[PDB]
Amino acid sequence: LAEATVALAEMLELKADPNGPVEGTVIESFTDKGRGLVTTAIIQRGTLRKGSVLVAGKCWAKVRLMFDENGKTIDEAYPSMPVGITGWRDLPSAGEEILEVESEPRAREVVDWRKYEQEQEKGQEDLKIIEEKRKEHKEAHQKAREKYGHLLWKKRSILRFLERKEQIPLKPKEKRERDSNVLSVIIKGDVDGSVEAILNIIDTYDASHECELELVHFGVGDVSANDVNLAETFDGVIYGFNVNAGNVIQQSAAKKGVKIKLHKIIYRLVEDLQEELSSRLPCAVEEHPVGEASILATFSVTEGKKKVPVAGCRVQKGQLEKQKKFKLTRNGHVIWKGSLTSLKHHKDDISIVKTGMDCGLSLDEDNMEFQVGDRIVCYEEKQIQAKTSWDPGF
Amino acid sequence: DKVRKNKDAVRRPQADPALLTPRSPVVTIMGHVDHGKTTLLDKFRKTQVAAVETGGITQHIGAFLVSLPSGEKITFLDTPGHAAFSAMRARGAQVTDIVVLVVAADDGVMKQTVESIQHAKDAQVPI
Amino acid sequence: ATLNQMHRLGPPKRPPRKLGPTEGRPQLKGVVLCTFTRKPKKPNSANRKCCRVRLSTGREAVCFIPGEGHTLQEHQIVLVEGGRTQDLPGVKLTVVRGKYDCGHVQKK
RNA sequence: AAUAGGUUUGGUCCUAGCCUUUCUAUUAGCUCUUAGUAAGAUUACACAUGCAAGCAUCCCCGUUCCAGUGAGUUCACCCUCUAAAUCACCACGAUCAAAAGGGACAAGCAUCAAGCACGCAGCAAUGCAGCUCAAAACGCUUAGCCUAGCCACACCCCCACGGGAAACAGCAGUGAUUAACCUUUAGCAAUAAACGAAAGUUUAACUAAGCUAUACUAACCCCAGGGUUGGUCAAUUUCGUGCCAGCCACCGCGGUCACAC
Ligand SMILES: Nc1nc2c(ncn2[C@@H]2O[C@H](COP(=O)(O)OP(=O)(O)OP(=O)(O)O)[C@@H](O)[C@H]2O)c(=O)[nH]1
Ligand SMILES: *C(=O)[C@H](CCSC)NC=O
Ligand SMILES: [K+]
Ligand SMILES: [K+]
Ligand SMILES: [K+]
Ligand SMILES: [K+]
Ligand SMILES: [K+]
Ligand SMILES: [K+]
Ligand SMILES: [K+]
Ligand SMILES: [Mg+2]
Ligand SMILES: [Mg+2]
Ligand SMILES: [Mg+2]
Ligand SMILES: [Mg+2]
Ligand SMILES: [Mg+2]
Ligand SMILES: [Mg+2]
Ligand SMILES: [Mg+2]
Ligand SMILES: [Mg+2]
Ligand SMILES: [Mg+2]
Ligand SMILES: [Mg+2]
Ligand SMILES: [Mg+2]
Ligand SMILES: [Mg+2]
Ligand SMILES: [Mg+2]
Ligand SMILES: [Mg+2]
Ligand SMILES: [Mg+2]
Ligand SMILES: [Mg+2]
Ligand SMILES: [Mg+2]
Ligand SMILES: [Mg+2]
Repeated sequence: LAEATVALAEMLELKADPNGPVEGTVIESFTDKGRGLVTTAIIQRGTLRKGSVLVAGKCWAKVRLMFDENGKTIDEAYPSMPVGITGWRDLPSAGEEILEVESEPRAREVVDWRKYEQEQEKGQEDLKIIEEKRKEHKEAHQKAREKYGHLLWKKRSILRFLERKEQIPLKPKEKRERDSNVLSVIIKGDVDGSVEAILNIIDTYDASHECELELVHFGVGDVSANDVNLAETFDGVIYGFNVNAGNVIQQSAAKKGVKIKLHKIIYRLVEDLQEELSSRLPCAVEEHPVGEASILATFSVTEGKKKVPVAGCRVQKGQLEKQKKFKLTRNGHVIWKGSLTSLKHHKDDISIVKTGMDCGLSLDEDNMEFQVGDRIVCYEEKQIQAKTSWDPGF
Repeated sequence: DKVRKNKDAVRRPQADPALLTPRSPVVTIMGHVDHGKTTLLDKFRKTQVAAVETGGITQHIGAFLVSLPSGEKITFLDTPGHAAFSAMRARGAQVTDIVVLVVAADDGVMKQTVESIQHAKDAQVPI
Repeated sequence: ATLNQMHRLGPPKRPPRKLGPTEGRPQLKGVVLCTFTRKPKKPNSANRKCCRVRLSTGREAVCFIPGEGHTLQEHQIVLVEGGRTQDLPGVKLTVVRGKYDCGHVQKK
């Protein structure tokens, strides 16, 4: 395999100019506490040396240190060489091309022109959204104005005063309560590529109806006070991926009630993400039929000066229990859902009537009409832990 | 014409034939989970990193400048095989010159082996 | 007052100048929480775009977005500054256009 | 608050507050040609790496200096006395200067009003019952200051046997954090310091460079932008909108003729 790889490379006839402004690509980008913002990159054209000014997307740098996989400083990075680069004034995205520029003011000029272009593209997108909000409002305004003619505004407020005397609106609280089924997550990762992987997994969420997943903030590096403050602000959960949280940060989270969930494996961090979503979900009640009894005769009993309709029923299959909930069935239709007010058999109250036992049934709802042939199906309701429908593909 | 002047830095035009000097190849080890990508890389790196991992899963893309016994130097990009790291595999295929597809004989082609092949076709890199 | 009374008291003590919502600071960084509207007090009538943001100090105040139209959503980062909005009582903070997520008002 | 101005009312006068015009320093937005000079983390939070104290015929000396920061905070000033130190040395006196003694010395709150042993005499034993304070005692909070500079700190527990525990508040640089963001240069050639009898050696002190509209000075054939335009307050054509959208430091504008958007 080593021979085959060498043979094919020679057939490819790979060649790159080793002089001139350096070109490259970022393979990884991460934050080091001592060395700062560091990007692992591969050179593609030119030779990189200390003091080279580099631009990569919206981040520029002046090469401060060049190191290899083992950390030993390298003086030059010829084409097709792996090289960690320090000196970045902002963290480049992974996969971003690297270009060398004449000077730092030129680098800042190049970055200022890339940021502006990004702001114009966002501005054009925002314009369509704003034009939609502003078109809807202008219709509601023209409609309410044209409700009356183009009369003197004093009259329109007076004519509206007639319909303002009929108006009583309620103002909704400016700050509204986040619903229980809403999971806010802060994603912190060791490297930028690891964070993008978790963010693509959070973009495969399709169960928004049952519960909503909100991404408050994402970043690279260890958990920080801002992450704890952002989690406390939105009642979110911090998920760390190959990152650490110090005692000061962990203690602050305890006081603020934030939950830091440091992981080291991506299938572990997704399983835990699904466990928190499941908790938010509503408890799925499980209805188990307990018994069934058909009504026969309807009686009107006078107790306490109140006429109580009593449904005489014969238990056919199963048994009926006072605690277990009931429902009324009419020729297949479901008429009622509730619990009996009084279960009384042969002038004696019996909690559990067995199969074939006669029992008079009175409901708490007086509007329920009892016929000769109605059916009643008793059932037991048990809440069951509901698991998130969202599957991440692994 | 009150529009911001273009001040972007663009890639230099393709190098002249005279300037072009031979360079080392960039290779990427692509494949499916637990098909031996890291173990194969370790034998040529002459260092064992598979045991020194959390779960024995590669979750990062690392470029190592290996020096072959003949005296050639090759750069190995060890890509992750898990389904989550689809973006890492595409980025590796865009900076590589050759793709070493590790298809385990016992299991054969898998979901991520086809994905690795697709990334190579888009990048148009010999496999 | 007499000279003896002026000697006992002493130089007038200027009340400690009170701080505003910016805590005596030019600007502040905050996270957007909500995006509502408020009505001016008589005699002005309009719906003014405002937003409740939590500042870096820890407090949670109401800010006013100037300009025609905006696309500010929950979790975004905005730079606030001082300046009371005369129509709106209790609104003392203004969002800085062209900084962080908030963008300049598109022309026309 | 000034050579003042604007704004209470149906209207006048008086009083009074808010604001405006002036000058700086941060930061933000949009914008930016050069040259020379000065200045240059938000944070007493945490720090990868490298350098920062040597000299010298062995002892000694020095590294207790410079450099840094601003947590804390009436040790900084004068007088008295008097060590160490320099003047090669004994001696002399001068100079410099600590400790000790006396005096002086920030701001706010009195809704901090009483403190609680804070005094005297006497050789001593011991005796007496005092001492401070509404001319602010005691106390709480805040803050480096009175700038040829000084004081204070030197990871924390005032201290540093001891313990926690494993220290850039040295230069450069980083992470976090903040509205706040300087190079991981060179050289000891000048000055200063240290050592040496000395030639001399050393020094991230310093010097000379680098980055940056923070500021000043000067200039430029080409190359100008920013904010204003109802009044205060210098200065608007025509459309569009129609109490909507939006605007203003203050008074205020906009309801189909808008010098205010
Ligand atoms: N028997 C046998 N086991 C092998 C061989 N190659 C690899 N393995 C085993 O396969 C397992 C996975 O090896 P890894 O090197 O982690 O494989 P990978 O494809 O790089 O894994 P990911 O990075 O998670 O995609 C380990 O337990 C290896 O010992 C082989 O040729 N024979
Ligand atoms: C009432 O007493 C009940 C009525 C049954 S009608 C078939 N019977 C026994 O309790
Ligand atoms: K594995
Ligand atoms: K009005
Ligand atoms: K101080
Ligand atoms: K101390
Ligand atoms: K010298
Ligand atoms: K010596
Ligand atoms: K008009
Ligand atoms: Mg692997
Ligand atoms: Mg006003
Ligand atoms: Mg009037
Ligand atoms: Mg007045
Ligand atoms: Mg000093
Ligand atoms: Mg003496
Ligand atoms: Mg003294
Ligand atoms: Mg009180
Ligand atoms: Mg202080
Ligand atoms: Mg100490
Ligand atoms: Mg320190
Ligand atoms: Mg430093
Ligand atoms: Mg930093
Ligand atoms: Mg600055
Ligand atoms: Mg040197
Ligand atoms: Mg300089
Ligand atoms: Mg500016
Ligand atoms: Mg106008």
